[PDB]
Amino acid sequence: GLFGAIAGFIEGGWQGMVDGWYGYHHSNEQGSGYAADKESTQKAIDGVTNKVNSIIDKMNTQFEAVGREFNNLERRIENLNKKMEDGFLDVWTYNAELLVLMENERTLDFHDSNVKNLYDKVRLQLRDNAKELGNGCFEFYHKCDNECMESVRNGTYDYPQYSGEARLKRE
Amino acid sequence: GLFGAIAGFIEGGWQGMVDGWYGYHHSNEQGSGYAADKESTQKAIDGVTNKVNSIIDKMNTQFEAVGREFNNLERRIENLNKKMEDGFLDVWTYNAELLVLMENERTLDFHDSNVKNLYDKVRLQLRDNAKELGNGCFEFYHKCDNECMESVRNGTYDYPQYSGEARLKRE
Amino acid sequence: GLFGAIAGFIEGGWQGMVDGWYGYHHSNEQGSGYAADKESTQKAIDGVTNKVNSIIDKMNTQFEAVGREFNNLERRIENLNKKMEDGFLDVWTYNAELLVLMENERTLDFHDSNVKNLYDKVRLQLRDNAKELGNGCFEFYHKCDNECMESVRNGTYDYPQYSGEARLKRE
Amino acid sequence: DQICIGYHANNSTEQVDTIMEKNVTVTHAQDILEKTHNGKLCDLNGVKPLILKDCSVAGWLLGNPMCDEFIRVPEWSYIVERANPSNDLCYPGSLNDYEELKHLLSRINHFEKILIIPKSSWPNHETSLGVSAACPYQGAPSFFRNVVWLIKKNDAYPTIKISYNNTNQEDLLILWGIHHSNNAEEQTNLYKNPTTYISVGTSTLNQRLVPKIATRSQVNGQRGRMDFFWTILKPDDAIHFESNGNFIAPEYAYKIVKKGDSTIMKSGVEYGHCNTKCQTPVGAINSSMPFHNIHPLTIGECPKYVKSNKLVLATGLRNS
Amino acid sequence: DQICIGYHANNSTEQVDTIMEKNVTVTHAQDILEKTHNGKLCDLNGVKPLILKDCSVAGWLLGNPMCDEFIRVPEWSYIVERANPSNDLCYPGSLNDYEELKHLLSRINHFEKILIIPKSSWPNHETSLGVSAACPYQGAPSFFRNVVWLIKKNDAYPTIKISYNNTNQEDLLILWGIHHSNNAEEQTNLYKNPTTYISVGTSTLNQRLVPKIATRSQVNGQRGRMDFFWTILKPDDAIHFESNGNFIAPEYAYKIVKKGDSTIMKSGVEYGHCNTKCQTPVGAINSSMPFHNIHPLTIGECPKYVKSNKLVLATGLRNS
Amino acid sequence: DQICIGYHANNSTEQVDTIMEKNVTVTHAQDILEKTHNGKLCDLNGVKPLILKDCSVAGWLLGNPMCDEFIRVPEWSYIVERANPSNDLCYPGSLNDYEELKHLLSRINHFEKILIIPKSSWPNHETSLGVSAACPYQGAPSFFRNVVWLIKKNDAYPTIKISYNNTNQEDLLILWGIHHSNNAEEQTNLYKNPTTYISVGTSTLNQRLVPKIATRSQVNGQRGRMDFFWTILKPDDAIHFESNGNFIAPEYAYKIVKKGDSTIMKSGVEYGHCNTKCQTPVGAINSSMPFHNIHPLTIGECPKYVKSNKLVLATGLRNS
Ligand SMILES: *[C@@H]1O[C@H](CO)[C@@H](O[C@@H]2O[C@H](CO)[C@@H](O[C@@H]3O[C@H](CO)[C@@H](O)[C@H](O[C@H]4O[C@H](CO)[C@@H](O)[C@H](O)[C@@H]4O[C@@H]4O[C@H](CO)[C@@H](O[C@@H]5O[C@H](CO)[C@H](O)[C@H](O[C@]6(C(=O)O)C[C@H](O)[C@@H](NC(C)=O)[C@H]([C@H](O)[C@H](O)CO)O6)[C@H]5O)[C@H](O)[C@H]4NC(C)=O)[C@@H]3O)[C@H](O)[C@H]2NC(C)=O)[C@H](O)[C@H]1NC(C)=O
Ligand SMILES: *[C@@H]1O[C@H](CO)[C@@H](O[C@@H]2O[C@H](CO)[C@@H](O[C@@H]3O[C@H](CO)[C@@H](O)[C@H](O[C@H]4O[C@H](CO)[C@@H](O)[C@H](O)[C@@H]4O[C@@H]4O[C@H](CO)[C@@H](O[C@@H]5O[C@H](CO)[C@H](O)[C@H](O[C@]6(C(=O)O)C[C@H](O)[C@@H](NC(C)=O)[C@H]([C@H](O)[C@H](O)CO)O6)[C@H]5O)[C@H](O)[C@H]4NC(C)=O)[C@@H]3O)[C@H](O)[C@H]2NC(C)=O)[C@H](O)[C@H]1NC(C)=O
Ligand SMILES: *[C@@H]1O[C@H](CO)[C@@H](O[C@@H]2O[C@H](CO)[C@@H](O[C@@H]3O[C@H](CO)[C@@H](O)[C@H](O[C@H]4O[C@H](CO)[C@@H](O)[C@H](O)[C@@H]4O[C@@H]4O[C@H](CO)[C@@H](O[C@@H]5O[C@H](CO)[C@H](O)[C@H](O[C@]6(C(=O)O)C[C@H](O)[C@@H](NC(C)=O)[C@H]([C@H](O)[C@H](O)CO)O6)[C@H]5O)[C@H](O)[C@H]4NC(C)=O)[C@@H]3O)[C@H](O)[C@H]2NC(C)=O)[C@H](O)[C@H]1NC(C)=O
Ligand SMILES: *[C@@H]1O[C@H](CO)[C@@H](O)[C@H](O)[C@H]1NC(C)=O
Ligand SMILES: *[C@@H]1O[C@H](CO)[C@@H](O)[C@H](O)[C@H]1NC(C)=O
Ligand SMILES: *[C@@H]1O[C@H](CO)[C@@H](O)[C@H](O)[C@H]1NC(C)=O
Ligand SMILES: *[C@@H]1O[C@H](CO)[C@@H](O)[C@H](O)[C@H]1NC(C)=O
Ligand SMILES: *[C@@H]1O[C@H](CO)[C@@H](O)[C@H](O)[C@H]1NC(C)=O
Ligand SMILES: *[C@@H]1O[C@H](CO)[C@@H](O)[C@H](O)[C@H]1NC(C)=O
Ligand SMILES: *[C@@H]1O[C@H](CO)[C@@H](O)[C@H](O)[C@H]1NC(C)=O
Ligand SMILES: *[C@@H]1O[C@H](CO)[C@@H](O)[C@H](O)[C@H]1NC(C)=O
Ligand SMILES: *[C@@H]1O[C@H](CO)[C@@H](O)[C@H](O)[C@H]1NC(C)=O
Ligand SMILES: *[C@@H]1O[C@H](CO)[C@@H](O)[C@H](O)[C@H]1NC(C)=O
Ligand SMILES: *[C@@H]1O[C@H](CO)[C@@H](O)[C@H](O)[C@H]1NC(C)=O
Ligand SMILES: *[C@@H]1O[C@H](CO)[C@@H](O)[C@H](O)[C@H]1NC(C)=O
Repeated sequence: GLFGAIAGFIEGGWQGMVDGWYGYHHSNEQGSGYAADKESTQKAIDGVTNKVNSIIDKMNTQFEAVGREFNNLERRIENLNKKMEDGFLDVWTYNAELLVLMENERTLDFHDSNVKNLYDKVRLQLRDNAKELGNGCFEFYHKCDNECMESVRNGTYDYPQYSGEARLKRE
Repeated sequence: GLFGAIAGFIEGGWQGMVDGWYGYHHSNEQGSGYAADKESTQKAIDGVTNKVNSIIDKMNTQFEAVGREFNNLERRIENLNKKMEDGFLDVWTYNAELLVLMENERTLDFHDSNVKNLYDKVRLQLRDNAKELGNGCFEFYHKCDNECMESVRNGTYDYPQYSGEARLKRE
Repeated sequence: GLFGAIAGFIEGGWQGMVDGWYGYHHSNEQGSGYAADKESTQKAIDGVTNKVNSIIDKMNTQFEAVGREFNNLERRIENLNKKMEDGFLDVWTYNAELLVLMENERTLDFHDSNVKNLYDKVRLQLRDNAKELGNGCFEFYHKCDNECMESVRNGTYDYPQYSGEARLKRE
Repeated sequence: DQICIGYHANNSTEQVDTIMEKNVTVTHAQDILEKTHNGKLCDLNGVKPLILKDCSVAGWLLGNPMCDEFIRVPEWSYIVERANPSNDLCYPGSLNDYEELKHLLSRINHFEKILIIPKSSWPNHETSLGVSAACPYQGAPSFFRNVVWLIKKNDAYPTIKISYNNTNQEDLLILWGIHHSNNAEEQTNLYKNPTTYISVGTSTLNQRLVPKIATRSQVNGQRGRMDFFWTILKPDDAIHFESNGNFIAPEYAYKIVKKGDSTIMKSGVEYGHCNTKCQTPVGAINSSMPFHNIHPLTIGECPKYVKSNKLVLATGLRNS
Repeated sequence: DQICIGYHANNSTEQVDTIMEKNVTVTHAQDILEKTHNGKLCDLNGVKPLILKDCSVAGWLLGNPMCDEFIRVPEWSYIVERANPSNDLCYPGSLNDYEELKHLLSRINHFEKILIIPKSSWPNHETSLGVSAACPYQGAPSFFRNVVWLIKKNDAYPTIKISYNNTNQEDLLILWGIHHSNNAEEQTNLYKNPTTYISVGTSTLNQRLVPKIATRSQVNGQRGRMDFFWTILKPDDAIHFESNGNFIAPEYAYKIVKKGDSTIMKSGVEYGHCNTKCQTPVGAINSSMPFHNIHPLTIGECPKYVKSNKLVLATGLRNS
Repeated sequence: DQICIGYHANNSTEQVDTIMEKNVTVTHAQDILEKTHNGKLCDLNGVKPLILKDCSVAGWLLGNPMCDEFIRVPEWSYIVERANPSNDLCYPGSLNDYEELKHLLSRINHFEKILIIPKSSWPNHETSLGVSAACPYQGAPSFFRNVVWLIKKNDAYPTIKISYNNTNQEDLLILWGIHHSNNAEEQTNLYKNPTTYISVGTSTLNQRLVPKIATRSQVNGQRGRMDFFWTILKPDDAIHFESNGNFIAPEYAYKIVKKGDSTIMKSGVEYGHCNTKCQTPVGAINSSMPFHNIHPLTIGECPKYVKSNKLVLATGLRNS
């Protein structure tokens, strides 16, 4: 919610988009179908997988909780051992619980920032040739074929060719 | 300071606004008074209260610092106990101090991001009908009554009605 | 990468800029040389130095790893001591390694957010008088001397004087 | 005719700590550290604590003649005593497993002192003469109240055959001891037996003691020593005592009637006629803060201890 | 003719925990906590564990007549026994350094029981009559199998001169003991020697024992006690026994042939004819999760223990 | 005619670690881990350490004939010795509370050895013949320098009545011992007393010792043992020795004149004629880094130990 894209900016995710995590509702006279950004999703999946794997990797070394026996006259040492046992389990439980809580923010912020990043990437390429709306959708001033849809996805939008068309249409 | 709204973007907070945390300096021919966004402030208060309560909830389980007695010939065990006592207090002090430091960033970033979020929310509704300035203030191209002030607050701004007025005024 | 400026937005840093960390590739008919923002860099250096110093300051108090001797019949106490030794070293190693990992995100995010902040600061001053491009570069609608370059750096850009020139040029 | 956005600003001077920026002023902040206390000993949940007026745990249990205000004590929430109590083993010696006994006593809230062995059960020994000046009372030779120093009577010391059922439903704490003489003449002049022994037998305890007649140095004016021992007698369990001499026979035992939680606290603070949920050797925390920095050792409902001088969690925005 | 941006949304109900917002629904989440187990004792890496059927470690080592199914045991991965084994020191007494011995046994995976001292090495003592009813077999007086209770023969008890080379290449665990009588007549009626001793001498051990003839209380119908002792004899090291009486002579030692890692586990679960990498007193973790919350004590390839009821790491976006 | 924004880029290859992306190149980075050391033993704050050349702490204190270079030692910063010193209790035996003594010696920086009991204080015993071959010197029978093995003189062994004031202003460490014979003839042939004892009495110490005449195995060619004991005599406190035989009488005590902080360090490194603030069994840290990974045990001004192979904190931006 820090970057304010996934939660509040765009009302909700698309239920019919099953490939990847971040996609493009390309609407055109040829067809109104969904899509997905392979490059953005893959690095998002790579980052999440790296985060969880590194979390597990750094958590393989903790306290082993070895049990010991003490007689009736060694209650002080037994309590000395018992409190260490609980003390090490308490901090490791605190470390595990807190790490999940903080990383949950980062994972959701990472997902929140990504949609904001893909939001900006399309906006910076399209510039004035597209009318930006309250939702994540961009209403193109100029009609274009599926070539322009995939050009936006590929990151190789041809601005000067469509700049004149938008200027002529706008009055 | 990460989102750059509360600290540097807008020069400072409003001293005369005492209700809530995030508000709107609605300036109009009828009256130049302050306001507050109940929805944005309440979720900000809810998040902060949830953060501090959960911090306390996860901190109720730490080391109890139980005292023990040792004789003159058990100095090794006494030092063994003494170092655990200090070692557990050191890590818990480090955990408490560091958690406050990190959560202080998140709380200030959360507050910084919120004003940026309310900044974007008004901008995305107003679009070209309002002239955006260097401060957080938006200079409307078209004059409007207090109805438009509360419409912006409610999130139900009527764009098409005022779009023609702004276009006619702009030359 | 959260704020998406240093990594993906702008293709890469400038190799020829050796002063400070954040700078301005001021291109003009008088000369195309580099520059640096002293105010933005200094607070970035101050924040980074404060972060590392405070990290060291809060890490001066950890477990001392005092060695002790135990005979053959005190293997339970020796193992009791040995596990505490390793347990305290494990959590402190986890604390040190994780703190570096998390602070590495914050430092890179802080650097990522700063370039985004300097990106917004120039954009909010320049407004429509400059044509914003896909990179971090701003193409001015109106030609101006090195006075305007340093005016943007100083944060005292004269908007109304150059607003008329841009409007006349734009058609 | 313009809308604008800002945040709440007040005139407060609350400051928070951020790892990248110290001394940050905020509009609203919540303090999570408690740094104040009443400074007096205070009752725990309405139960008056056991305050040892310059007396030790061992001196109280053994019946120190000076520590006679603890002859009958009510239920207590915790035991508090000075760091270096002057009244502690008036006669020179030691208490075996003294630290273990204190750990055991940390979870007992009430004792019901009973006369397990009356003074009339020794018709062939001498209960009257076991008085020292290392243990004086009103400036007269005297000795510990809860145990009996047995001396030879009519130039004789018959072997002791004493057994005792634990017919009660609670554990019984039994205190006995052995006296170490100085030389051979002292041993025969006070016990009539040169070679003595003390054998104690229970279900789990099998102990035999022999006095160490050696030459030591004067402690409290006495070169003799007395080593005291303790045991916990389970219900329906019998304890047997066989001794030829040097026996400090038990007289009063202790019923463990209430067994909860408590601590043995070292503080020189005075009682204050108070009422607190959590106690501290320095004072009492009258607050519900997440953290405190008064003392690591705390009894009752106690907040977490940290070694930080300040702990403030930012709640409002930056004050500027 | 318009492009748009959104994120993946599914119909799942996975929930994650965030410090500022509980109960957050996400599209995809990864569970990192294991809360399931088979509920039965299960083999560790294909090695059958040593399951003591209501028997203790000391009873197994000393040769409890009831615990006779462990006369010859194969290699084991860990030792599991009940919390309160009924068969434990059938004759009343204690085993010295019992907790230390259990710690030593925690790193032994196999024993090769050998007859270090045959029953034919006592032609002047009595191996037949050392039978008690505190240690009955098929309802007949009997005694521990691995040690020999020596009684006087022909109204005599010659001093024992026994030495033994450790010619083997592995450490030998030797168990002996001392019997504490009740009275002087019992001592002379069973040992013929009023004042006895037991001296054991190795390279590192110099021990002398004297019985404590006192009056104790009936445990398992017997007011007598037997204290047992153990040592680890190094290769090429000799052990010497000199005793005048009250000697529980060793008969069977134990070779430490395999010395790896193991645990002594307290659980009442039954065997299940299973195969697991990590074991638990409650069950067995058949998973590769980062964390688990079954039991802190775990042997084998075991995930980390935490005291949290749930641990879910968010992977996908918010489900809305 | 255009302004632009970017960041500093250099040609360095510094790499940092991020939990979501390994191996990230940055323009400027700060290393916070120290992985280098001088590799030699080095002085601590200009004070030469006490280096035991293949000698043990007990051998140095008892006066091992081979370890004669430590007869008079100057002030030291720490004690360093090999993991398995060859010169350690040349005569077979043990030192009671040896681990406790080493802990006590860890906070002593100087000793002032004094002749508390001169050799002329034994006119009725034999100081000359207490020589063994387990403790040889220049290939001649010899014995520990700081204690005296007393032998019977003129076929007699009168009881020892020795007392000593601690008139000094510092604590005195007194080392004595007891000799365990092999058989009864050896006892009468060397001590003239079959039944002997050693009683030591101070303000806080009441000890009685009886030799264990048993049959053990040859250690360093001797089947006899010597158990040594130590005590800390407080100022104005007297120590008394009463012995009938088997007494290893003290000859030299040790004044605790300087009592600071130190460690007992196990390393086989050689001296290097150096000067360091923090020492390590592996070497010496000549740096002011926040962290190091050389050895957990470190004396002096020492950085924190972590078990990480690398620790780099990002300072500059990403290098790309
Ligand atoms: C090392 O350093 C120390 C100093 O730190 C030096 O010590 C010094 O030693 C010299 C030796 O000459 C002293 O010199 C003295 O000079 C002054 C001034 O002239 C004299 O006052 C001193 O008198 C002492 O020694 C005299 C030798 O002639 C004696 O004549 C004289 O009597 C005295 O000895 C003590 O006498 C008192 C008299 O009351 C004895 O009191 C009673 O004795 C009883 C038997 O021992 C009991 O002990 C009794 O205690 C009771 C009790 O507990 O109350 C009685 C009770 O009825 C009993 N209960 C029962 C049930 O029976 C119990 C019970 O028996 C016991 O508890 C059993 O354990 O006992 C007690 O009241 C003293 O006992 C007796 N002394 C003892 C302890 O034997 C002396 O001439 C210096 O003054 C002295 N300096 C000091 C101490 O600071 C060493 O010299 C130094 N070493 C060297 C080599 O220089
Ligand atoms: C405190 O509280 C307790 C209760 O908690 C009270 O206890 C109570 O005491 C009263 C006293 O009168 C009891 O009264 C009883 O009333 C009932 C009913 O009438 C009687 O049955 C009781 O009889 C007992 O005492 C009688 C007194 O006249 C005796 O005549 C009677 O014989 C009996 O005593 C016991 O007798 C049995 C007979 O078999 C003895 O068994 C054998 O004795 C041997 C010698 O001691 C051995 O011990 C032998 O054990 C073996 C073995 O281990 O198997 C044999 C083996 O061959 C040996 N091995 C070798 C190698 O030699 C070993 C070996 O010798 C040993 O191991 C060496 O250590 O031994 C054994 O089978 C008993 O020993 C004998 N008693 C003993 C232990 O001496 C009695 O009249 C109450 O019933 C009683 N209540 C209880 C107990 O709950 C106290 O009174 C209370 N205190 C007060 C002040 O009130
Ligand atoms: C179990 O496994 C082991 C092996 O691991 C086997 O051991 C083996 O046992 C057989 C038995 O026959 C040995 O056989 C041998 O064959 C060889 C070759 O023929 C012989 O050399 C062996 O000789 C030994 O035994 C002979 C028997 O006839 C003796 O005649 C012969 O003398 C020798 O015994 C030893 O003799 C030496 C001679 O110097 C003695 O030395 C002196 O003895 C003194 C009295 O004991 C002192 O101990 C003295 O030490 C000093 C000192 O410390 O320096 C002197 C000093 O003056 C004293 N100081 C003062 C102040 O008085 C101190 C002081 O008294 C003490 O410190 C007090 O504690 O003492 C010392 O120099 C030896 O003592 C004496 N032996 C002893 C220790 O009594 C023998 O015939 C095998 O060789 C042998 N194999 C080994 C050992 O590896 C067992 O057999 C196996 N068990 C079974 C059942 O098979
Ligand atoms: C453009 O996008 C299409 C997806 O249909 C892909 O196959 C093609 O490789 C892309 N081209 C470039 C240059 O990225
Ligand atoms: C609009 O705002 C006013 C505040 O004056 C509030 O009372 C009203 O309920 C809001 N209406 C809607 C539809 O949100
Ligand atoms: C403007 O920038 C120049 C840099 O050349 C600096 O010297 C000057 O002080 C600045 N003026 C102000 C008002 O910031
Ligand atoms: C308190 O706040 C008011 C504005 O709400 C301000 O005028 C006043 O100066 C503040 N008080 C102080 C001491 O600054
Ligand atoms: C913050 O303020 C306190 C007291 O006002 C002062 O002691 C401390 O040095 C300050 N911290 C800084 C200036 O970093
Ligand atoms: C302090 O004690 C009083 C009564 O003893 C109680 O009412 C109150 O809740 C406690 N806490 C505070 C913060 O006053
Ligand atoms: C599962 O998802 C589909 C869309 O993919 C949706 O229509 C359906 O209602 C979902 N199932 C449930 C039980 O909500
Ligand atoms: C989350 O849901 C669980 C079960 O659905 C419930 O027990 C818990 O109270 C919820 N947490 C909230 C409402 O904060
Ligand atoms: C469970 O055990 C089986 C065989 O015992 C094994 O194949 C499997 O990998 C284990 N783990 C899981 C998660 O099934
Ligand atoms: C070092 O940096 C310069 C630019 O400052 C670059 O030209 C050079 O190639 C770099 N060196 C290497 C080895 O890459
Ligand atoms: C990072 O680089 C090091 C050495 O250059 C290499 O060992 C390691 O595998 C790399 N990490 C990766 C590729 O994740
Ligand atoms: C290393 O030692 C020298 C002298 O011994 C000292 O001047 C220096 O500060 C130390 N540290 C470093 C990093 O050189």
